[PDB]
This record gives sequence, structure tokens and C-alpha cells, in this order.
Amino acid sequence: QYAPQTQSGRTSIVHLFEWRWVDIALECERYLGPKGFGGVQVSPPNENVVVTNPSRPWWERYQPVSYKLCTRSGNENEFRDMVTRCNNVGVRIYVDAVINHMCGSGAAAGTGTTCGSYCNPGSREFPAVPYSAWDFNDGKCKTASGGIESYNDPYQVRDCQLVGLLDLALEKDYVRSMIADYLNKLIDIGVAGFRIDASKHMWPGDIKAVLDKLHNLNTNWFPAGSRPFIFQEVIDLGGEAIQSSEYFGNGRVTEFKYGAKLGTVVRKWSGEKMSYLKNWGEGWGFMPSDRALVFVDNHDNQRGHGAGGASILTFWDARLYKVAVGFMLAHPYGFTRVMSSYRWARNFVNGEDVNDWIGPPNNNGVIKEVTINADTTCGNDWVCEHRWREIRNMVWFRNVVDGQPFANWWDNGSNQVAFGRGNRGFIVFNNDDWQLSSTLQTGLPGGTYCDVISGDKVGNSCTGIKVYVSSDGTAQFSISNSAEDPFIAIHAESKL
Amino acid sequence: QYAPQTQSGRTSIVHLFEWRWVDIALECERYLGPKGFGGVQVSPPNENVVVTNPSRPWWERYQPVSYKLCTRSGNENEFRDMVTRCNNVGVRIYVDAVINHMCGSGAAAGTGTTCGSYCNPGSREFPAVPYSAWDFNDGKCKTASGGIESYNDPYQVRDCQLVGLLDLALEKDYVRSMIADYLNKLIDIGVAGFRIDASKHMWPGDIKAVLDKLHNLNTNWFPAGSRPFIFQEVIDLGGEAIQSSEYFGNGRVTEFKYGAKLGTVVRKWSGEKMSYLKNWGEGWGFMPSDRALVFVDNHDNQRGHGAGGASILTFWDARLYKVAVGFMLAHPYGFTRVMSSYRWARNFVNGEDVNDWIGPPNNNGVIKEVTINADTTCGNDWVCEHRWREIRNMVWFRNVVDGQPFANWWDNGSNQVAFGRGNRGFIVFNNDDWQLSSTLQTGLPGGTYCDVISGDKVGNSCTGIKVYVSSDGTAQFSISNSAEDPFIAIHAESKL
Amino acid sequence: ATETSFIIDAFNKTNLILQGDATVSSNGNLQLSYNSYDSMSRAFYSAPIQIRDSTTGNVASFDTNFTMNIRTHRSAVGLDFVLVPVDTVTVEFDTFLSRISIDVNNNDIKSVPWDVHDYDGQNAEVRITYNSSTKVFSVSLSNPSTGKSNNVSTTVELEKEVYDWVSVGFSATSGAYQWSYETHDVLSWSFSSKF
Amino acid sequence: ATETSFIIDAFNKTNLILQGDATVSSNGNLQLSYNSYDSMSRAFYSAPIQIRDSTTGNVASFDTNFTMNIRTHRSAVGLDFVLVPVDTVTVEFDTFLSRISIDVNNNDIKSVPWDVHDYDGQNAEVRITYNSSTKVFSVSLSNPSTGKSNNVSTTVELEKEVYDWVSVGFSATSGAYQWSYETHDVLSWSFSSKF
Ligand SMILES: *[C@@H]1O[C@H](CO)[C@@H](O[C@@H]2O[C@H](CO)[C@@H](O)[C@H](O)[C@H]2NC(C)=O)[C@H](O)[C@H]1NC(C)=O
Ligand SMILES: *[C@@H]1O[C@H](CO)[C@@H](O[C@@H]2O[C@H](CO)[C@@H](O)[C@H](O)[C@H]2NC(C)=O)[C@H](O)[C@H]1NC(C)=O
Ligand SMILES: *[C@@H]1O[C@H](CO)[C@@H](O[C@@H]2O[C@H](CO)[C@@H](O)[C@H](O)[C@H]2NC(C)=O)[C@H](O)[C@H]1NC(C)=O
Ligand SMILES: *[C@@H]1O[C@H](CO)[C@@H](O[C@@H]2O[C@H](CO)[C@@H](O)[C@H](O)[C@H]2NC(C)=O)[C@H](O)[C@H]1NC(C)=O
Ligand SMILES: *[C@@H]1O[C@H](CO)[C@@H](O)[C@H](O)[C@H]1NC(C)=O
Ligand SMILES: *[C@@H]1O[C@H](CO)[C@@H](O)[C@H](O)[C@H]1NC(C)=O
Ligand SMILES: [Ca+2]
Ligand SMILES: [Ca+2]
Ligand SMILES: [Ca+2]
Ligand SMILES: [Ca+2]
Ligand SMILES: [Ca+2]
Ligand SMILES: [Ca+2]
Ligand SMILES: [Cl-]
Ligand SMILES: [Cl-]
Repeated sequence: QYAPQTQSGRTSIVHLFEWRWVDIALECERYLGPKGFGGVQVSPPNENVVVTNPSRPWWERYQPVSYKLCTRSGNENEFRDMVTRCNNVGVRIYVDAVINHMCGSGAAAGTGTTCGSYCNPGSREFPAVPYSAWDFNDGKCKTASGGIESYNDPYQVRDCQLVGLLDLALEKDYVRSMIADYLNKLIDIGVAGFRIDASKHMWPGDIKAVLDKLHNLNTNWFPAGSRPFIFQEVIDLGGEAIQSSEYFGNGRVTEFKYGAKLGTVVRKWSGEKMSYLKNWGEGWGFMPSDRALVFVDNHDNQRGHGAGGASILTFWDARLYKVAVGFMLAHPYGFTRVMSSYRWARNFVNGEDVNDWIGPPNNNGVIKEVTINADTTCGNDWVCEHRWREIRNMVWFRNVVDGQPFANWWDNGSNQVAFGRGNRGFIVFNNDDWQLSSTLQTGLPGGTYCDVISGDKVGNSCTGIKVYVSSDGTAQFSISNSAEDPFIAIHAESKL
Repeated sequence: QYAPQTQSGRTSIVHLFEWRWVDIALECERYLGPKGFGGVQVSPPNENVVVTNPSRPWWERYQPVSYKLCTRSGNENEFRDMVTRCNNVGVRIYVDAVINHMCGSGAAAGTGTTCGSYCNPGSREFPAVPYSAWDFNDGKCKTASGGIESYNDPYQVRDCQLVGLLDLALEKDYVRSMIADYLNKLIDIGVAGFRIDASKHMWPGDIKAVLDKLHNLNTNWFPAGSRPFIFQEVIDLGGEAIQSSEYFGNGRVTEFKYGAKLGTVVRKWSGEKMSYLKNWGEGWGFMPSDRALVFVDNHDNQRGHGAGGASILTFWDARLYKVAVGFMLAHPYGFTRVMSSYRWARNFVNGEDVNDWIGPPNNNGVIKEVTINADTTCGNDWVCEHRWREIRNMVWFRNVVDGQPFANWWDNGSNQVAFGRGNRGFIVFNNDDWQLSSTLQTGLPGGTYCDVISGDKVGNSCTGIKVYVSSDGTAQFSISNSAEDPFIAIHAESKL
Repeated sequence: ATETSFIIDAFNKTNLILQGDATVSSNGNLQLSYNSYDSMSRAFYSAPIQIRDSTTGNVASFDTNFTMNIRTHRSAVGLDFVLVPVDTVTVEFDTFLSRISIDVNNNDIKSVPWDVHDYDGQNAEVRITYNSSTKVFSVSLSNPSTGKSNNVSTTVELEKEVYDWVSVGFSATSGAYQWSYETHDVLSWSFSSKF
Repeated sequence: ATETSFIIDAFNKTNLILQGDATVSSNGNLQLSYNSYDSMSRAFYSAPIQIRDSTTGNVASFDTNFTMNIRTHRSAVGLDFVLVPVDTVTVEFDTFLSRISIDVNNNDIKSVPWDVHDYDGQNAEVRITYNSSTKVFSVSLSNPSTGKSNNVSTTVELEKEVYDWVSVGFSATSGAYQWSYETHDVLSWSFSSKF
């Protein structure tokens, strides 16, 4: 459950948020495969309710109406095609499994669904599954409203309705079986694992029950006896009754403390300095590395910060974001997930952004294709952070240093930091308001290396900065605080 | 430094507080040897200043004037005789080494000393050593008074005068050498180790320097290469700058948290219950077992509690004291020291006892001999706790179970507790206000055992309670809360 | 017994116990839920307050004022004032349910509806008072700028051992999906207990 | 900024930080040094107090009263009132040196002698006040039963960053040998800081 099941040597997955199956299939072949990406986290592939007010928000996809593979991203054949094509080039697919609930109890009965299925939320009727009133937690919930009223009561958060969503009775074998059939169909298609949406709202034992019913992975691409990779979404910053540790037995858990802490440090807020990252990881009170799925920002928390005051870093703050993602990709803690977003219009109405709901780029509701420009960037409002040189080269860096221990840490007592990974990679950051000029021990074999942040190693030369490491492993570094990317990274494969 | 150097199998030492050398010599042969006592801690054997107001208090012995073995306890020949005779019957002698200071700076110059030596405290002259003004810390001390003014400053507590006592310059090799000669003379006589008085007031490194100059123990009684046992008096309850751990490199340290905590529990104060002793030891925040010297009360803290409010248990509260000492002697934590006192008249003047200064039983200043009554108790006001059956038998219990792990703990959720030591001993306490009637697993071989608390195993019978342990190790226990000694203890050697 | 009183015109982390997504901004505002979603964050005054003196059975009267600013970006979702035993008594400003409740042990003793639209993104003054004599617990909410107000009172029995000592503070909850973006700010806070 | 005030007529461990040989007896008295010798014990109020607001450079005035009962059984040995930065300012009632000192960073800024015999075993009322305007720090000691008094005042400068936040409380020291038996009791304590 903890092993990602990626091909040999691939260490990261990217979230191609709201991408169509056909575009992901193409991306796998033309980029993700060649560039060493381990996998892709896809948006929920099952049928969801259509929300017209607001117009097709990203969150409508988290309100299931059936398990038919039919959404705005595509249909079942397109989904199968994508999984096959990606697997063939060594890029895995991880599905966002929405299994705690169906759609909102206040949803209109009808056929306003992505695949035309009929449902009557009011009477808890989902004939396309099928689910009936007795497959929900209405009678088990202890609150008068039927919704969660206190996060300090585990029974309320797990058995009551999460923001009005019909809560599935996951202790029933029938429900467990319906969900297992859905997940097994995906596994047989070739999916490598799942992101369990809203895990905090389900009992660890119930999730475990479903997981035990899952098949081993498709032997066409996976070794016999392989179990699906599992990462559960649990937001635990320490202020409540439910703890992330309760889910360690099912697989990995999202470590939300990671991005929040990192963001504060990189921004230099609350008296934090980069020199404090010396003991980053479990030292900061994070979960065990082998149970963690880490990331700088995710599809949900990258939104809602238009008015400032939030430490979360996103593509909106490109410079600081690249530094944070670079540090994450270089550090040995956890299994890393890279974010890939679409830009939306940040418009304010009385001091609050009103476009946090906006869905993917579209033409009258039909998701726009991802267009690739000559400079390898994307068009049609897809930001494609995974294509930024600095991020692209750092996921490669992570593959290269895979397994090497954290070593040769250095800091100037302020915001200039450096560390290596065994004898395969070294990275140095200058987050101070002054120049960095020092000779450091890199732990690397002597030679000339191309800095993979400012350029690439092309043929017999570097396109950007060159670092000269002497026979003793020491190298001179000069980083201006005015540099576009105030950090340098070198590894065994960027050596000339 | 941590090994007591006791004979094979002996696990406790007793403090024969203010006893004369001739009486200790006799006690060794007629009792301590036969009864399995490991050693004796003796009062300071070196010459001290005479205090006549109050009349010869116990504390005058902590104000040295020379290193001549001449005190109220006896002279050098009597001291040698005692060490030889005790060693011959397997009972070791540990000396109370007063090495941080000499006498009070306000002491009168003269020959009012226990051996007639001359000294002039005012001019820091101790010709019998000899020490001169330059052998003291007067110029190093940072305070205006020359005394300790704040215990939150390590320099003040170590380099300034402790309650007006002339502070020795322990960093000087001359001073270190004078003290080493004194200690080496004792070692050669046959002493097994030392209690380092006022260790908190000396630098750990200085003590270490002196210790490195010490000879190995006398091969007449000790194996070649034996180092003297060292236990340092450091009072660290957690409220200050100096910590007990700073002295771990020199030998054992007195764990004062032990008796204070135990006293609160046994008295059932502050919501404490005996059932909480389940994780007694390091679990309670105590120092490592192998660095600890433990005890219920010591010569100093057994005084000053006439007005109540103190948790410290002493012979004055016999019933509760025996329970505490019994628990200590049965538990595997630390090296145990048993107290042996003399009784004094507890007289109050305006709500405070005025006799905490009173010295040992005496005839015009001459210490009275220890008289033994037919019932094995002592006369002449010596209380002789070490002779109480309950304490005597528990030191034997400790020898018998030596090395056996803590096992088979049981508790009634209140103040009834029980535990064993491997398969060699078991003890049960009833500190609740009701009867104890339960069948417990003792971990001992089936048979009939004599309770060593209420009696002894004499010949083919028990003089007190008999415990019948079935083949499965279980035994029925019945302890009334009105029993004189509300606890029972059995071991491999009390079996019929 | 201990009576205590404090007035905070601008916050500082030093005398606070922060749990979860709770921070103090450079300008002294206590901020909760800014960086997270679907979770609870809490902030308590560092010293426990005595609500009931076991020695006399006497229960204290308390009064507290605070100014908050909730931004919905659009309790299950909302800001709650809590008295947590060192059995919790909570005053919930639930923006999801659109109700203000006086809750004790998860049981809403009394609740009134409120229009979050009248206070959204604006400084709201809150006063919570408890008179141990009449045993009346009251809550006053008002938008000083528009003059709007919401009030709710009931009788609560705090004469129980569990209420001897409690931690006083705030608890903010952020929802999921479209309800993931509400932020909560507390600008000032004064509290006073008396026997 | 935070102003805080508290009145304790009888102590309880709950809102205190106890270090070393410091306990609260069944009758509500804070007791220090009862079970030990040659060591220091401390008791602080659980919440840190702000003495200086860094945002404005403003330093607070504070006033505190407490009743103590020292029993010598006959500072190096004594009871001290302390303000410890979270550079310590101490008011020492030294029974060994027989002096009352206003100490800052171990330096006695001012001290007067006192006859411990006039207060030994009796309830003594102590008042310590600091006026940030005049920068005058004063100490008043009096035996309400006999009418005896001891006073000492001086000017102390608390206008430093280190004094921003401090823990307020008591520190008691017990000596060695014949000075091993002094006990210290604090029966009540009221404190108030204001900007
Ligand atoms: C809370 O108080 C603390 C302590 O006074 C403040 O931290 C200090 O701020 C001052 C003035 O800017 C600096 O000179 C010190 O270096 C700071 N101490 C540290 C360790 O940072 C803090 O600014 C206050 N916070 C708020 C929101 O008022
Ligand atoms: C909370 O604010 C209320 C309302 O202002 C305070 O009650 C008033 O105190 C003011 C100033 O002393 C008086 O003029 C009024 O007579 C009081 N009542 C009202 C209804 O205004 C109360 O003191 C505050 N409590 C705390 C703990 O700060
Ligand atoms: C300090 O307050 C605590 C909590 O109220 C007191 O502890 C309680 O005392 C009451 C009344 O005797 C008991 O009913 C409870 O069982 C106690 N709680 C616990 C866990 O013991 C305590 O007595 C107070 N101490 C003083 C000195 O007033
Ligand atoms: C400490 O006690 C002093 C002295 O009693 C208090 O000062 C007095 O307060 C009383 C009652 O309000 C007034 O009658 C007097 O005018 C005040 N001054 C004097 C010299 O008596 C002071 O309020 C107390 N401080 C604290 C924090 O409790
Ligand atoms: C509480 O109510 C009582 C009785 O009606 C009233 O007389 C008193 O003023 C009130 N006290 C407080 C502190 O509100
Ligand atoms: C402090 O001293 C000032 C100036 O002499 C005086 O006017 C004021 O009353 C004092 N304030 C306090 C709180 O003692
Ligand atoms: Ca659910
Ligand atoms: Ca000394
Ligand atoms: Ca409620
Ligand atoms: Ca949020
Ligand atoms: Ca001083
Ligand atoms: Ca004492
Ligand atoms: Cl996520
Ligand atoms: Cl001792």
C-alpha cells in the first residue's frame, strides 16, 4: 500500500488537474515518459452531478451520481486508452476515488448528470449504482441537522453529512462491495493506485475492508502480487480529534503540515529562516517519511488566497514557488507530488476573490485541449508547472539521487542553505537579501557540472551556469539575491 | 565508580550516622556481616571545628580544620581497626568526604578543634593541612558578599561560599593533591568508596581531577584493579541551573526526587495512589538506575518536619516508613541506602522545632555507646532502624532477588499493589482503607513460604504469617488495613 | 480561588496556545483557517480559568468581548467561542447552518438563525456574559457599522465539577470543497471572571 | 498588547508552573522548600505577562501584593519575587544575609537590612510596585500584627527588548547544614499590569 508501483527509478507523480483523458494520453508519450515522471493523479473519472450555478465548478466532480466512467474529461474508452498508452511508456495512473459520499442531498432529481443517469438525491435513489435510502448514514448520524456540527467528535465527522453530501454507509458489505467493484474495474484496466478522497470522514476500518477486496495489479504492466498504491487525503495540522496516524495501516497519508510549514519558511514569516530546515522531516513533527505523500500545494489549497496572509505557495508566486518545489524535490522526506494547474481570473468583490469555484478552461462547458507552444509551455490557460524547466529538472534530480542519504548540510546562520544527497547530487539556495559567495563541500566527484536550474546539459555543453568541483569535492558558488532563480542544483547526470 | 564493591551478593549500605568507630566495628561482626549488609556510610572521619553554641551539633562535622583522623567517633587507630574488622566479615566502609570547604570564615582562631589543631579561619590559615589564603576561592567569587546569592548562576554556587564556609580552590593542583592524599590514605586503610559531600558546589571536572589521582582498592580485600565506589550528594529536584546529569561521569549521584515522590504517594497526598508506582523509576523522571543512589530519608532531610506538611517519611512515622523502605528495597531501581538514626527531643518554640541541631546521644559531649537489648533493639537513644525486623528482612530480600526482573505487577486501581522479582521474590501492599483479599500470581514455585515482614523462618516453621503458593504460582492473600505492617513479602529463602 | 481579567488590543503568540491552523499576523490579528480546509484550528489563552471553586461550590460570573471578521469567500463551518475543561460549552457562529447556538456537550441548548450576509467581511462585535446568580448565559452580536444585531440567551448550569477549571478561547472550522475558503480573524479580546 | 490582572485568595496547582520543591497544600497555601535543602524551588503564574510592548516601546506599570510566612527554623536562603524573561529582575528577602535587595541581572541595585526576627513565623504582607512613568520600583514589607515595616525603592530601567514578556512568580532557596530547614508559604497573591 505504501509502494507507489512506479517504474524503476521514477520518484514523483503529477496532478494533471481537470485534464481530459486524450490530453493526458498524449502528454504521457510526448513528455512524461521521456522526462522520467512516475505517474499522474487524475480527476475523478466517475459520473458526477452537473452544477450550472456557478457554471460547472471544479467541485462538481466531487459529487458522484454513479460509477460509470463518463465525465467532462472523457468516456470509458478514452480512459482505457489513456491508461494503456501511459503504462506503455512507463507512466502510472492513480485515480482520485470519491467514495465517502454521493451528491448533495439538496440536489435536484433528474438527469442533470454528466452521463445522463437518473437520480433522486432527496429520496437517496441512485438507480445507476444502485444505492437506496438504506445505503446511507441518515439514521446513524447523531446530530439534529444530520450534518457535521463539531470536528471534535469522531462520530459526527465520519457518520454525518460532510457539507450536505449524502454519506455512504461504509460498514455495510453491500456498499463496500459496490465500491470495491468500481475500484477493481479500474485496477483491471491498469490503474496503479488511488487517492482516497475525504478519508477523515470514513472509519479507518471501513476503508481497510474495501481495500482488502481489491485485486492485485494488472500483470501486463505490474509484477505478480503487486498491491495498489494508496494515499489517503486527511488534513491533520494538529488541532483536532482525528489524527493522521489512524490511517497508517491502509497506506500513505497526505502530510498537510509540509506545505504550510515550508511556505512560512520560504516567505520568511513568523521569524522563520531557511537555516532551520536542517532537521526538516520528522524533526519538525511530521509523520514517518515512509507514510507520507508530500506536496507544496494541492488543487484545493492553491485557491482562496487572493487577499494575502496565507503562507501556501502556488504558481501565482512563481519565484518563491520554484524554490519551495526545488527544496521538496531535493529532500529525502516523503513521496512527492507535483501540482499542474490552470489559471483563472482572480477578481475581487468586497475584499474576497469570487472565482475560486471556476472550472477548467472551456468553450461553453467543454474542456479546452492542452496546446503545446514551441517553447514547451502550454496554451489555453493551462499553466503546466510540470513543464517549467526548474521543476522538470528537479524531478529528474530526484530520480538521479534516489536512495542517497541527506549529507553535507551547510548554512550561513540565516537564509543561505545547501545540502547534498550522497555523492549523486547537491543543491544550494540563497534566500537572503544579499549575495551568496562561498566555497562549499558538495560531496560530488571532481568535474564540471551544468546547473540544471538555469539551463540544461545539451551535448557537450551547458546552456546555463557551470559549476566547477575540485578534486576534493569543493566548489565555488556565487548566487545573487537578484537572480531570477536564487538556487543552483547539480547531479551525476548533469556532469560534463 | 558506579560499582559499590560490596562482597558478592550484598545489595545495600546503611548510614550509621554519628556512630563511634568502636561500635561500628562491633556491629559489623555481630550483625551487619551475618545479616548480609553490604556496607556502612560513616560520618566524616577528619578533624572538625568544635561548636559550643549550640552544644556540639551534628553539623559541626561538616566544617573541616584538617585531615587528621581524629573526631568524636574516634581516632586513627580505632578507625583502622573498624575498617579491618568490617572488611574481614564482608562489610565495606564508605567515607563521607567533605572536600568543598573548610570551616566557617567567621570561626574563632584557636585550638577549639576536635584534635587540638590550630587554625585561623579569618586569615584562611589551616597549618595542619596546610592551606593558606591562596588555596581558597575568595578572589574568584563574583558576589559582593563573597557568598552564594543566586542558585541560578553556576559560578556563584561553585566558586562562592556555601553558607559562610571557606571555599577551597579545587582547580589548583596543590589543593587537588592535598585532598587526593587524604582520600588515598583512606583507600590504603581499606575504605571501599566515598560519599562526596556538597558536590553541587564543585565543578564536575574538578572532582574528576581528584578522582583520577586515587589508588585502586586495597588488594587484601578487593580484586586487583578495583576503583573506589563514588556517590555524589547533589540535590536536584528540577528547579535550577545545575543538573544531576553533570556529575554522571564521576560516579553515582543521590536521587533526591525518589524519597520526596515516594513519601507523597505512600501518604496518599496530592491525589497520588500506590497504583501509580507501576512505572516507578525512570518512568517518573528519575535518573538512570545505574547512576542512582536511592533512599527514603537521609541524615539532613529527616529533620525539620515537626510542624507537618512535609512528605518525607522517617522513623517518626514508623508504620508508613516501613512500607516505603520495603517498597524501595523490593524495587529494582537504583542502589539502596538504609538510614539508621538517633532520636532527639522534638520541642517547639512558637511553632518551629528548635532541636534539629542536636547531636548524637552523649554524656557531656562524649558520644554514648550503642547498647544492644535482648530483643535486638538498641538503647541509649539510638533508634537502629537497620535492626527492625521488617527492614532487616527486606535487605535480605533484596540480596535474594538480586538481578531478577520486575514482574507480575498487580493493582486494584487504588492503593493495593503487588509485584515480584523474577521467580525469587514477591511482595504485596495494602495501603487502602479496606481489606485486601485476592488470589494473585506470585511467579514463585509452589510451596509454603514464611512472610518475612511479620516473622522469620526459624528451623522448620514460620514465626509469623504463612503464604501457600499453589503449583500454578497463585496464592491467596488477606491483609487487613488495620494490620501493624500492611504488607507481606516472601522469597526463595523463606520457603519451608 | 482565582479571579482573572485580561485585555488584548492586539494579539501575540507568547501568551496563547495555538493548535492547528492558528497564527498571529504581523499586525496583531489572530488568524484561523487561512492555509487549510476541512479541519479545526484553536487558540486558547495560556492560563486556565477557574469557573467553579470546589472548596465552596461557588460558580463564577464571566464577561467577554471580542471583535471578529469572518470572510465566507462564497460549527460545520464557522467560528466558535469555547470553554474546554482542563463537557465543553460552546457558542457557535455557524455560517454553514446559518445559526448561532449555545451548545453544551454537543447539545444545542438554544439557537437562533442569523444572516451571515449582514456580517460577512466586516468587523463584528461579540459579547458573551454569564451571571452565575440568575444562571443566564447571553450572547450579543452586532455590526457596529450597519447597526444590525443578533442576540440569544438561555440558562445554563455550570455547577458541576467538570467546569472547575477550563481553557478559554476560539475554535474555527473550515469546510470541504466549495466551503474550503472561509477565513476567521479576531482583532481584540477582553475577558473577566469574578466570584 | 495585553494587560492582565489576577487575584488568588487560595492557591491551586492548575494555573501554576511549579518547579522543584514547590507544592500547593490541601488548604490552598503555596509551599516551598518543605522537603528539601540546598536547592531552589519556583512557582510561576501559567500565563506570561507583557512588560514591554515592542510595537510602541511602551513599558507597563505593575502592582502586586502577596502575604508570605517564612519560618527560619533557627537569595542565599530566602524567598524572592521574580520576573523571568520568557536578565531577571528579582526582589530578594534574604534571611541569610539579612537584607532585602532589588536585584537586576544579579546586580543589587539597592538593598536595605532587615531583622528577620520581626517577621519569622508570622504573616507578612508584601507590596511591589513599578511606575513606568517615574521608573520607580518600590518594595513594602510589613507585619500587620506588630506594625513593623521595611521599605526600599529605586529606579530600574525595564525599557529593553528582553523585558517584553516575562513569567512572574516566586523563587525560594534553602541552604545547607544548619541552614537546611527554612520553609516558605505564600497565602495569597494579586497582580495587575497596565499600559
Ligand atoms: C509579540 O511579542 C514578541 C516579543 O516582544 C515580538 O517579537 C519581537 O519583536 C521585536 C520588535 O520588532 C524584535 O525587536 C524582537 O527581535 C522580536 N523577538 C523575536 C524573538 O522575534 C513580536 O513581534 C510580537 N508579535 C506581535 C504580533 O506583536
Ligand atoms: C465588554 O463590553 C461591554 C459593553 O461596552 C462592557 O460593559 C460596559 O462597560 C462600559 C465601560 O466601563 C460602561 O460604560 C457600560 O455601563 C457597560 N455596559 C454596557 C452595556 O455598555 C464590559 O465592561 C466589557 N467587558 C469586558 C470583560 O471587557
Ligand atoms: C484545585 O482545583 C482542583 C480542581 O477543581 C481540585 O481538585 C478537585 O477537588 C474536588 C473537590 O474536593 C474533587 O471533587 C475533585 O475530584 C478534584 N479533582 C481532582 C482531579 O482531584 C483541588 O482540590 C484544588 N486544590 C486546592 C488546593 O484548592
Ligand atoms: C495591593 O494592595 C494595595 C494596598 O491596599 C492596594 O492599593 C489600595 O487599594 C485600596 C482598595 O481599592 C484603596 O482603598 C487604596 O487607596 C489603595 N492604596 C493604598 C495605599 O491602600 C492595591 O490595589 C493592591 N494591588 C493589587 C494588584 O492587588
Ligand atoms: C447577576 O444577576 C444578579 C441578580 O439578578 C444581579 O443583581 C447582579 O448585578 C448580576 N451580577 C453580574 C456580575 O452580572
Ligand atoms: C505613575 O507616576 C505618575 C507620574 O508621577 C503619576 O502621575 C501616576 O499616577 C502613576 N501611575 C501609576 C499607575 O502608579
Ligand atoms: Ca462519510
Ligand atoms: Ca566550593
Ligand atoms: Ca451544536
Ligand atoms: Ca481554506
Ligand atoms: Ca543579589
Ligand atoms: Ca529543608
Ligand atoms: Cl490532495
Ligand atoms: Cl546523603
